[PDB]
Amino acid sequence: MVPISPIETVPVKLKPGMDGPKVKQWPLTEEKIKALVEICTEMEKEGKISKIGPENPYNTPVFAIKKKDSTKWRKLVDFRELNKRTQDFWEVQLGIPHPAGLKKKKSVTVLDVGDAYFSVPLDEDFRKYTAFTIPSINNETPGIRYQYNVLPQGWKGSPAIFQSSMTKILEPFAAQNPDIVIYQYMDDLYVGSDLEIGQHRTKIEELRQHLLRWGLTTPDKKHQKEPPFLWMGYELHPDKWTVQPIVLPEKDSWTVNDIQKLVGKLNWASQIYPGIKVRQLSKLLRGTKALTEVIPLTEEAELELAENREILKEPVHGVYYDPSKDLIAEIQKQGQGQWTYQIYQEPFKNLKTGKYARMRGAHTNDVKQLTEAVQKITTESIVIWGKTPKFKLPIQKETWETWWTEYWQATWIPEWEFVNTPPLVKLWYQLEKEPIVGAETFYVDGAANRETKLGKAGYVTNKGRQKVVPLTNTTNQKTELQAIYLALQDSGLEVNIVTDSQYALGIIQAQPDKSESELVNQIIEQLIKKEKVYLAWVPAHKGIGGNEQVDKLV
Amino acid sequence: IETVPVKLKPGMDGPKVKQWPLTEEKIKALVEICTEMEKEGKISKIGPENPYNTPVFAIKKKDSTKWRKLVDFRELNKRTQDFWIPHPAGLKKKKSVTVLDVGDAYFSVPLDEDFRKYTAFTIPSINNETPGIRYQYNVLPQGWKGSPAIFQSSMTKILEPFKKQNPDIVIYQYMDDLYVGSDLEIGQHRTKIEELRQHLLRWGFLWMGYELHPDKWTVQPIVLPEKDSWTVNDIQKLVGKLNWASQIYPGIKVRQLSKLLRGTKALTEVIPLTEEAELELAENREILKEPVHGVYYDPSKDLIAEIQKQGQGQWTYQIYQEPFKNLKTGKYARMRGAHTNDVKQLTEAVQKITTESIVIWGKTPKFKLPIQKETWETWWTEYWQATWIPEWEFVNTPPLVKLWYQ
Ligand SMILES: Cc1cc2cc(C#N)ccc2c(C)c1Nc1ncnc(Nc2ccc(C#N)cc2)n1
Ligand SMILES: [Mg+2]
Repeated sequence: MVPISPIETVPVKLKPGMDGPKVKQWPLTEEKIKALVEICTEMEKEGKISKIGPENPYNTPVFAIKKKDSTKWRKLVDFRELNKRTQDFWEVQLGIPHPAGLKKKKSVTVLDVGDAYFSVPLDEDFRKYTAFTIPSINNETPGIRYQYNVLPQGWKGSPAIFQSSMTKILEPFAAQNPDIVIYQYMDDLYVGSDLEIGQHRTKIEELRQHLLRWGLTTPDKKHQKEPPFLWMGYELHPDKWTVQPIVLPEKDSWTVNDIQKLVGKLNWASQIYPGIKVRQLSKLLRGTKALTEVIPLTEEAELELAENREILKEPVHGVYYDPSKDLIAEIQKQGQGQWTYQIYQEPFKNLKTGKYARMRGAHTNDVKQLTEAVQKITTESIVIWGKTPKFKLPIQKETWETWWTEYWQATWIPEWEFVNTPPLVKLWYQLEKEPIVGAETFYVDGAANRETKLGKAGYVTNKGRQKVVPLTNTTNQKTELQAIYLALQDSGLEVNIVTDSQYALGIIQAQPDKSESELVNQIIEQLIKKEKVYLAWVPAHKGIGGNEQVDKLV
Repeated sequence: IETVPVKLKPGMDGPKVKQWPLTEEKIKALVEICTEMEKEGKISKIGPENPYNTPVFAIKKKDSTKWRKLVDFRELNKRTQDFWIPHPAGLKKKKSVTVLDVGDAYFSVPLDEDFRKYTAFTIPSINNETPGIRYQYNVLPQGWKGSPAIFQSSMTKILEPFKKQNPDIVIYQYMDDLYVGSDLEIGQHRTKIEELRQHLLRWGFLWMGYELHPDKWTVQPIVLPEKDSWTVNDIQKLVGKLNWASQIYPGIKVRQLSKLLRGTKALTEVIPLTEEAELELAENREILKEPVHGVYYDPSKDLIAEIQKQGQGQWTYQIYQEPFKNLKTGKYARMRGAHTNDVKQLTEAVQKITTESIVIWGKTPKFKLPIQKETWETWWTEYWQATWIPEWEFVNTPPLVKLWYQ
């Protein structure tokens, strides 16, 4: 007899105010009953479960399932009700590792730890909540009452406790062997290293020996899992990685569900396949909510799908992370609020790729979107590589300085260099800080009746120039914008504009180069064509001449 | 040697806040620190039966090459019970106030067992390749609201001799910070501070100090331009600013000044001031020189701080409780390694304003930052040097009242 260290139990309790499960046992066929009796008998032999007296008031339904029309049955304990009453745990499975942040390994061996699962004891004061009853033949005898002594499969706290205990066991080994890496997934332990294969095999045997200290025996045979590994949608190779084969289906008609699947695959493939666009395909799913509803594909979306098919023509792989080298992220504008980026260390050898779509809003510009993209890539990089990459952006230094030194908000971009690859991000207009000498002064105003929705928009100038335009189906704000639009239309290359609209000023001071509103867009187009524009604000109804509200009060 | 029972608020479970991404340097620092803390019995490893979590990261104090572990107990502090001192109003009237870091002291008092599970935190790994290292506190944690309240009884008896020996020096305590103010000469002030920290070290990094000058804290009144020739634009801006000031000061009139703008004139055209206009403007100045009517502080209300970016490294700010009722106004133009960084400037600004607010009223204000949420949340930790963390929201619409405060 060789003494093995007992595995420390995790103190598990039920949710406060809740009691254990008390679910009736379902009626079974004689066949299923005999099967379950045999199975639970051998399980009791192994020490997984134990017979309990009539005192235990709790019960969990147990079922028998015939495995794919075979000669053997299988036990299935429905722990749903117990899981509803079981406390929350610290799930470490949240946030899986990304392949782009991994380091290349010369050897990656896999060990089976399915037998190590049943060596993890359940908390003694909690076992009574895992009680279940095997129905007796013809219900003429008291049913057989069992309870779990180990972590029950399907139970809420099983994976967390298993992972925590296993980690606590492997910790000193991983600590005293820094030349290897150990990762746990399901019933499998993965060990990787760059050591010579002999030293590597030695390390593996030492790991098994270490696991023997807790009586954990791993199968003494070559595991059926060799590189590459299929993992969480990835293909993991020793020196490279990729996504599992993305197959875009051929269809003459597409439903909502089909488009959702398509955009799903595209989004998943966009992390290694550069240039993947999804806007024209995602904008077809605007307020549908009907998985069977067939939506006609626009030409704009058909073309996008075609381009996507061209990109996914041949397999593309990504390299692993080399901590000794510098990290670089380059960004390009795709238009329609779409952005794409690549993250690499050595040229033409991407660690990963990605994309960014503009947020939902009424107005926006390319500079803001670029900033947001930079922030996203930064956060993702800190997640994956633990540091900020050096950026290559399609924007002049002068442009950025002019932007952030004049922008009303505080904005910042980490260390970056300019890369001359069109379309470049630019400022399309720049309002003056002081009034313009010699330029005509356009006092503008707009006003609309709330009931009849009738309005007027117009201007008066110092040269005597005037205009008042009647409008139907409009609001106060729309008229106020319309006035500015008129002032921009009928003025020279340089113009001063006086408005009392805090709304319009609030929009133009945000400096958009694109908008949902056609009126604002027209205003922008007018702004771009100008040489100098000064926009001044004054309080309304304060007897300020020029502010001719009287031409709008009608 | 004995612990005081601590519980949460009725109907509230412990905090479950996610750990935000940490850089490599900060992770190494936090591991290195928490190792020694575990060796000293300050913290302990926990199992999967503890679902609670509080964000944690690392900083560097004012001019120091040693990392400091900082925990974001903001969620725990608003869920923990209200531990039930009248704020020293003389603290903001002293000539010099040195800030000390007496946080380590808290590590000498054991925390209530049944509460420890709530101070759980996680040191993350890069790319989550290894499981995160989980800890919980055995002693009073830094940054927690309960720590200064519990240690108060000890701190009092600790400072009794120094306080009895110096009845002029005003001492205040907020979180992990000890504000010590006096009217002594700066040298003698520093001697008293060093004497105090040596009085604390003997009593069982407290070597750093942060000197402030509340007497030199200038306030911002509302000022109007003084010109010899006024253009149409000048008068328009004047009328606008006065119209804004009318919401604060009642007697503000702009009628006569507005009479000058009648007729559609060019913005650059100079307009000679009439007598009624000049009189009106004068009266307006006289009104603006007076304090704001009916301005009081309410300890039960929230302090709100608004910040405006004025450009060229200049920022303006206002602390109030009710709209148009400023309890404090100010302006900054600091050059602290942030010549080409707006976010660093804004962060330092937030810290300064918060410090002032702690000195004056005894609690932190709720900030309204002129910055996008993502941008701020991405970078603010890289420039933070305070042991506390205030609350903040974001303003996405450009306020028209920017230039009026400049
Ligand atoms: C985080 C992780 C997940 C795994 C998932 C599987 C699966 N299925 C197998 C092994 C896994 C391993 C060792 C991991 N951990 C880890 N830490 C540092 N570097 C690496 N590099 C690495 C380099 C090539 C390969 C390959 N081929 C795998 C990992 N991996
Ligand atoms: Mg009007």
